[PDB]
Amino acid sequence: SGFDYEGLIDSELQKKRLDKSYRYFNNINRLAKEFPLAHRQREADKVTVWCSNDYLALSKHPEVLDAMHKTIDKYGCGAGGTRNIAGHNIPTLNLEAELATLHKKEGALVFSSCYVANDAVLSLLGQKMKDLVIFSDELNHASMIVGIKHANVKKHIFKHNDLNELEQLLQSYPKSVPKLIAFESVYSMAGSVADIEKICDLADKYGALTFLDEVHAVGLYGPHGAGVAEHCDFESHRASGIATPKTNDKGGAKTVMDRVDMITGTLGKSFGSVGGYVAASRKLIDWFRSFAPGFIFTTTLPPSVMAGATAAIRYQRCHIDLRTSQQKHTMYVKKAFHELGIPVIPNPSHIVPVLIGNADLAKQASDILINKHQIYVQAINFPTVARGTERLRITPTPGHTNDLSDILINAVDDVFNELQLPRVRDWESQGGLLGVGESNLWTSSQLSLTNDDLNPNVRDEVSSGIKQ
Amino acid sequence: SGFDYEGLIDSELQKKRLDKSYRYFNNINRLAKEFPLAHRQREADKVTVWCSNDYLALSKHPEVLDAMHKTIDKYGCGAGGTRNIAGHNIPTLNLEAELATLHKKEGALVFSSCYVANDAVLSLLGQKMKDLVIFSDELNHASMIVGIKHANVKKHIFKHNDLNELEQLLQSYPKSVPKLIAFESVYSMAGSVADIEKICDLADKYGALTFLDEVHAVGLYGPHGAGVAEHCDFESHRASGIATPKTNDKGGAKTVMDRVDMITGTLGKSFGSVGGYVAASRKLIDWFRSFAPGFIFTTTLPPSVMAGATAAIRYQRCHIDLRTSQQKHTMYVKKAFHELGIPVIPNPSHIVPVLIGNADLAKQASDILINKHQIYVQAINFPTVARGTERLRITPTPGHTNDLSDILINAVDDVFNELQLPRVRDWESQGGLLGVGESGFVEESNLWTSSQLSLTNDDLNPNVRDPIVKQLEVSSGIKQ
Ligand SMILES: CC(C)(COP(=O)(O)OP(=O)(O)OC[C@H]1O[C@@H](n2cnc3c(N)ncnc32)[C@H](O)[C@@H]1OP(=O)(O)O)[C@@H](O)C(=O)NCCC(=O)NCCSC(=O)CCC(=O)O
Ligand SMILES: Cc1ncc(COP(=O)(O)O)c(C=O)c1O
Ligand SMILES: Cc1ncc(COP(=O)(O)O)c(C=O)c1O
Ligand SMILES: [Mg+2]
Repeated sequence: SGFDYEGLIDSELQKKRLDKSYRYFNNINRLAKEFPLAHRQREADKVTVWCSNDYLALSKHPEVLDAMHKTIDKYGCGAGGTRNIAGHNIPTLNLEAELATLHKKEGALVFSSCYVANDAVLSLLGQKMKDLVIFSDELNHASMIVGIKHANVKKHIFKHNDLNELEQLLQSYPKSVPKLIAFESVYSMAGSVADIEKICDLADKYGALTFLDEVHAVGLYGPHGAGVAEHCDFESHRASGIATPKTNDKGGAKTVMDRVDMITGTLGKSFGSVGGYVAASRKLIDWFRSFAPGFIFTTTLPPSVMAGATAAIRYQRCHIDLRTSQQKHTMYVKKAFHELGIPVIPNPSHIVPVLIGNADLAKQASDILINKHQIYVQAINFPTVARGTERLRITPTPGHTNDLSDILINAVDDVFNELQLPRVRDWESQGGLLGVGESNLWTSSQLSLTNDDLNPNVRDEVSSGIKQ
Repeated sequence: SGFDYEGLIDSELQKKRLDKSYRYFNNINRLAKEFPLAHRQREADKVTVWCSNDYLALSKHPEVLDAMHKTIDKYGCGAGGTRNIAGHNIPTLNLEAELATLHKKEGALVFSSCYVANDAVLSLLGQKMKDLVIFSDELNHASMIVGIKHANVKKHIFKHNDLNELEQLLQSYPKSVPKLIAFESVYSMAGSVADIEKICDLADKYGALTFLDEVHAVGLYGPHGAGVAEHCDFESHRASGIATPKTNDKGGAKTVMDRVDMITGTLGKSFGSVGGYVAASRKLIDWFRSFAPGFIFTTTLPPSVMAGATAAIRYQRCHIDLRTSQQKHTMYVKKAFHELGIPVIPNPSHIVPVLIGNADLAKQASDILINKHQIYVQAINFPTVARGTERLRITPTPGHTNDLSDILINAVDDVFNELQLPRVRDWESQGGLLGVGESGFVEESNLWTSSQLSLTNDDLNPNVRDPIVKQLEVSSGIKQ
């Protein structure tokens, strides 16, 4: 009689096993007193973590931990409500104010996660403008893909960073048609970067809104870690600090960061906590707040988790040493790999993707690294990346000092030898792949700045609704 | 002249202001050292919180706070990754095991929130069964509505708890058609309860899966706070404790909790933290884990927040005093309101919805209560509730002792007088509404009976206290 629900689930699972995309999770317990070590199942088995997105190691920062401990003593664990009922509070007000200050926007709105933030904003735009056309970069994150599907409007996918194709799509609509350009600043799987300035120019010309996911950039780019949008006018922002610059880096009236309509970020990476946000105009923020179901009808994040994020954001804002440090640690690993002929996918960012080119060998490498060498690096396979371009993702932080880097370099070299993995010159002979075998965002001048080169002012209503 | 984006936003906002559904938030800072007080903008301005969903006051429980503090010292703040990469850990394994133990299911899966959990599970069911027909209760939560929309399949909305209409809809399809019945155990806006047993019977007959949101029940119903599904076989579960009962409360083979395919809950109410989950079979859990994008592609919750929830769950499991206490505090307020003719929407649960019937007057009441009387109660308006049925939501907890209750009762009475709000007799004269002033309405008896309310922690099975809860292979993936 009845539909065979068990059989459908059995064979859907078995499909994932045969194509070998069935994932086994790793028991990884990060130690706050011993960054970036972690223990496995037993506390005795420790490993060095080289694939975390705790990019600035702020998850274990004293000011973050102190903020949590002190906030727990006063507020407890849960918020005990939503923003509409019993879950609106000062830690929330401070976190939203910080995020708005960071991107120098009129307002910011916090959600459970950036996944939720992206889904909420993209959903709402498409639901309230049925005529909207969304232009989405090929390599956008799952959350943006889902948000665009949920938007339920027309969409065009442009080839990765191909702004010719973007302009061709934009041009084919009248100017009066509402449009959204949705893209990331830094793409995490090989560390490519968007030309935000040129996209804003396109948006001005064809009358589009811009939606920029800076998830892999906040903390990391710009003098204050406000992202690649800030970095685009690095000197203007560094000179003005907290304040809006009088001009951009070309003497024009508005910065790239000012011109982007909507910037989303996470609290769960550089900022060492959990949560997501969008920063935008007062009007946009009030709009999302008043209509987004994924904002309204869910428990507010714990006060302590917000306090933690807020401290992480305040601290990194005026500690450019975090960024120069991380950039230097990255360059150090990249350069060492280059000398050993360990194939790194070239990129101008903080990520170190090591090309393997085979799913099995990458998984096998991952395993030997953790079991033989106590190095935790994750293998990236289909469908995150194209089949044949599988890789190890390595993400250095300020805490990966050169001693730790040396151990990694030696370990990776050993594994390449053990499994007879291709070196750079083996890729060269096959015509190259993704840059391997055939210009950093951080310049030398920028990398030699210290905290003394920041503006003193970076040291020390829409969130609630507006009356009418 | 491109599209006027600012003007569209301006007029969409202005629409919310004129219909008076534009919400202003209140700055409410809950004090863990003085439950259930909170301060406003200034620490000096304190108020009593009467509308929190921290139903058992476990947000400030010593075992919860200790678990957080100790977990932070070891793990830090963020998990620093997703479940696939660097964000799988022991606090996660323990939390999922506890949730599976609570609902006596083979597995459980933790998400950012129950909103996400609902959206993920409903989305996936409809995406992998395009032929699915979903039968959804009228009053389902926004998260379930969104999840059903995203499921992108056929749906029928049956009138609230009308299982005649449900059966009529179910009947009109062949048995072989895949079907889902999606409903809540306790509905939060007037505290109604579903006949879960009869819905499971319907599901057996017409070949449907059941999806049960127990968000407003976990912590509160059943001997161990496993929800209304547990309460349905209260004695069977109480006798067996942690273990699966040999029989249900009618001597039959399977409990109501066993028969429900998928149960979702929150960690953000009774369990005093944040997060969501689904409990179900090993196969269903592994399925969601392997395919749900809202599970896969997001940072894992902080270890400390999971540890907190886990402690909250372990503690309440063997502390039925939390439930009897709360039930008694609720009954006390309800009975006092009944004597003063303050119109409470009758219900067999822990919620105390005070009927006002006008959006402005409910907001006005809310304001006088907090400013004049230092009582924080929230007004519920359209679209959360039907226009003309606006109300104040009051949710007592074990911490709302009778002294606090007395002050509330007096305050609400004073405000009813100040604004000349309708009393029960005034509703009687308008024919009644939702049970208030409706002669020959026969109330559903409270879920908690006298016999159940007089149980103590000594009446629970010893095996629910400090149980060794083994971790689950399905939380990590299954070898074979
Ligand atoms: C297995 C596939 C091919 C996906 O599976 P399928 O082929 O079954 O899916 P599909 O045909 O794409 O159907 C799913 C829907 O995704 C949509 N879709 C795909 N790419 C899109 C984009 N950039 N913007 C908007 N929508 C997009 C398709 O149009 C389709 O919508 P319709 O149904 O309306 O046609 C995988 O390789 C994949 O991930 N493809 C998406 C493109 C990609 O490279 N994504 C980056 C993943 S990496 C990640 O998450 C990290 C990214 C980062 O941090 O930068
Ligand atoms: C019945 C019901 N389910 C789910 C939710 C959402 O759960 P969470 O707060 O865990 O996102 C709520 C919140 O209002 C609810 O009332
Ligand atoms: C580019 C990008 N956007 C969005 C997200 C989602 O952020 P969250 O972890 O806060 O849900 C991620 C997560 O990895 C991401 O990499
Ligand atoms: Mg206020």
